[PDB]
Amino acid sequence: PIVVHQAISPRTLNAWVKVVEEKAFSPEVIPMFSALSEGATPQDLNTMLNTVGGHQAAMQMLKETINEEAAEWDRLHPEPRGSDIAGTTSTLQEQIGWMTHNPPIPVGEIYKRWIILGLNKIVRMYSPTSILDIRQGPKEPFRDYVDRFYKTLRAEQASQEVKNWMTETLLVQNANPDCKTILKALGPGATLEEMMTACQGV
Amino acid sequence: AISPRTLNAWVKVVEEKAFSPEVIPMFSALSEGATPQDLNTMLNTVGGHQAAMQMLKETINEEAAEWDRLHREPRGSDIAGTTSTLQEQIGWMTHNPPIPVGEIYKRWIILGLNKIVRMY
Amino acid sequence: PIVVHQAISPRTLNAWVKVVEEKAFSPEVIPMFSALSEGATPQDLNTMLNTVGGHQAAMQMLKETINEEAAEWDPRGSDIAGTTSTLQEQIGWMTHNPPIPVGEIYKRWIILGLNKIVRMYSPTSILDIRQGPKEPFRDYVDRFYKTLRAEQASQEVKNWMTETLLVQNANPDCKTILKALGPGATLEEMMTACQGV
Amino acid sequence: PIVVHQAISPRTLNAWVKVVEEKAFSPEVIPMFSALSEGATPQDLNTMLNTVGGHQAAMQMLKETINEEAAEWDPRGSDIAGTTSTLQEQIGWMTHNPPIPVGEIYKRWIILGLNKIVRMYSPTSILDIRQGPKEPFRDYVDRFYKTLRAEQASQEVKNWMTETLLVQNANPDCKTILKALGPGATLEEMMTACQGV
Amino acid sequence: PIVVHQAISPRTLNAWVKVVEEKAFSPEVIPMFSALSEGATPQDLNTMLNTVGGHQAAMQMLKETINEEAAEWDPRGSDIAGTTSTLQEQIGWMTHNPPIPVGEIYKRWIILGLNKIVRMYSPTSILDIRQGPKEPFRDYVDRFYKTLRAEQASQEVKNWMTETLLVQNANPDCKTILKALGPGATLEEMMTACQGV
Amino acid sequence: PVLFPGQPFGQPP
Amino acid sequence: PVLFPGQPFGQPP
Repeated sequence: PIVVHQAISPRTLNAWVKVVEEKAFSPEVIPMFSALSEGATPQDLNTMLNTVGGHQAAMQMLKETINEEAAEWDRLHPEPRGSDIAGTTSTLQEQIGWMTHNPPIPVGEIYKRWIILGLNKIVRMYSPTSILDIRQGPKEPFRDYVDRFYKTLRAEQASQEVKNWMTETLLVQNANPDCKTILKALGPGATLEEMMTACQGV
Repeated sequence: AISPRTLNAWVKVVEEKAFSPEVIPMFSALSEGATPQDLNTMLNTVGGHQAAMQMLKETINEEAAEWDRLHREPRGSDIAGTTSTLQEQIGWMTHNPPIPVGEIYKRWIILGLNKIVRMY
Repeated sequence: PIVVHQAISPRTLNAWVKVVEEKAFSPEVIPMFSALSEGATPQDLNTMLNTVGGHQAAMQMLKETINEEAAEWDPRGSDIAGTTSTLQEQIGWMTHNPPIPVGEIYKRWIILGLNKIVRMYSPTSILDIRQGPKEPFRDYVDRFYKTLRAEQASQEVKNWMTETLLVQNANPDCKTILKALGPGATLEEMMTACQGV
Repeated sequence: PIVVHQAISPRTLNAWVKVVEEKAFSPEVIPMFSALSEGATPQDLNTMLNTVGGHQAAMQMLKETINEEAAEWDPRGSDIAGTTSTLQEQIGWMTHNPPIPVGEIYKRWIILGLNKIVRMYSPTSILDIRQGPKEPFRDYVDRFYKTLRAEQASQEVKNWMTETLLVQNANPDCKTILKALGPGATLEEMMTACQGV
Repeated sequence: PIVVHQAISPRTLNAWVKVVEEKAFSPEVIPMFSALSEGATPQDLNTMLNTVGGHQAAMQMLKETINEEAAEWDPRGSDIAGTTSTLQEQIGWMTHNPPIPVGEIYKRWIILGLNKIVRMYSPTSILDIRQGPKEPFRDYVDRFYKTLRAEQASQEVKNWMTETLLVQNANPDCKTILKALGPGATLEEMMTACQGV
Repeated sequence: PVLFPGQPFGQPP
Repeated sequence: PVLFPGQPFGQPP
């Protein structure tokens, strides 16, 4: 919080702690974190991150990724350095000045980008199953299976085109035999609503 | 930015009250004067019920395409904010006459949510 | 060919003979003969037909079919056929501005006969083609269209065959998908709708 | 070809017809047609396409696909396609300094259609390719890459198929070695690591 | 070829494509490609290599292998490879007294890559070749020498393979005769000594 | 095509 | 090596 530095709310800290403690590491943690880190100094990021009680193993993986990114930054620049971004060797006043100067260098933004980059890997590791193993049960209602598949897809990591192809084909190719005929009959241009409402009775 | 309490409440409504016609006006209650970034942040936070979120995404896509065909001047994808800056949206909300990108985004999302309810 | 007449290269006739003696007049003879004799003077085509003489029955149907078109033509019929005209005469008809195509017309007549021959040696009539219980649909069509290309009915009748008869004789598991696809569905849609079944 | 136009040698068309009538439009048709028609004037390519007319369904998909590129072109579309232009005109476009390639462009359009045709006759979708319990891994890839060369998705999607999907569908005995090799492993490493298993 | 550059005859490329699409890079590809491209200008060889592009993995190993020899060469490397030089330039290098062989050198580089490719697609390593209990010895060697021609180790190592390893893996009934024949026995003696067993 | 399937809302291209 | 294992985030060297 920059106004001069402003102390983070104990309410915000408690909310983030509870989110990490209860929500396992389901994907919605990534935006929720981004929700609570608007204009936050790297020192504030460290204060937010350290407070996590459990899941300490996963946090360590995060630490590793930071180093790598920091190394890459230290490779780019022969002026804050890689360790300066993490706040391990920067004062609060210096950090405030860096993103209060005109033009401001987005130290907070780049740190948050690094942390998000790590959290993506964390989520992928904690993801239960790969996108390819999602198959519909013979009696499973179609809506639940579609939602399960889409959650899993949101978990997995690939570029945009791979996701587009996955959505276009894999869902149909893995449905239960009863809805398979209806889906293949519907065509390639059917929207999701039509597909779900067609098998709604089943 | 929205308070964590307000954001948390919207999460609870989706999680607890499941999906019902009461949700849509409720979403309007917590979205008063919300920038497109705020709408995106509030939407992404929904953990469960991802299929309905996909349907809402498809509806947003169709509405944006229709707007783009119908017509810096906002484009079809400019409305959702996925191709815009916070500064540009702040200027549009602040420039006279204001051009309510938030209003049209809210209308599209409300229509999608009505469709979702009609599904259930 | 013409470059002055040019005799057919020796290996070419070998390819043509290899078609007759081994393909058993399968429905694919017509394209191959339509290629190996491209741009051939009418005397040349008689050279190729001497290799059909090995089958007494098969050669006969050509002699009648040419003769019908020979009299129906009335260069006379016995001249375009090369029975009476000479090599130089044929070139003059072809090497003309505008040309009078003798070789192409002769090639038109033969294919009529070869079409008649194929129908005779055709193994089964179209109405007996039934899909196997486990036969992939991709192979079934290829078997079907081969027979249909042989049966050689009019144009309109073929369309009815490939729009209703094909679906009718499919196996019950595939028949459900094809019928559910709707009438008038194109060939591309039907195969994709039954890709892996 | 051009040397003045030169007609295609008679045996060449025989080779092209032998490809269509026997390979059942297997994914290897595209290279062969890309060779037998090298340096061919646009009128010549129409001569080869007349041998595709044996399949009523297959020929149709070419007529549409050419027409789309014909109008999208707007020598006009019906001229480069040889529907209206004459033989001498085509040579003049090709025999120019710098040349305007008509024959190559025509060949570019056809391959688009033939790609569409192959996808239709493709036997199975990629997602159904599973390794046999005793099938050697050296043969399994060759079967796989044939299907992938047919499915014809974008470039990026293919890379994901050959980096994860290939490993995923392998048999359990080989899946252990391949997974243990690590992500991003090249094709050469994977085969050697499973040479005799 | 050169006669003034002469383009490769259309049917020739058809033969080359028939080798790639059907032989599965068996150890006999190297001789055939060494023949169909005899006396070919460096631009021509690129025309043939475009037919290897059907296999994304296989084509890549050629691109690296040529590049290594291209830089190691430093007509520059990108000129002899035909990436930058033009058709007329290549002829001038070849049509020289004394000539500077560009086409042959290019052909030398490719075979190195194709050798690398063959080792990858090789079905089994040499050490797993075992004689059958009833397999005739005349067939066993032919199977063996095919694998050895693929494994592509140094020259000396091959000699040890064909003097001891071949005898070692023979079946017990034949192993007695071969061992009794004595060390250093030539290939001719071994086969005759086991003609009918 | 403002939002492709799978991508988060507001995800820049 | 900006962050060492076991050390807290942002702990100075």
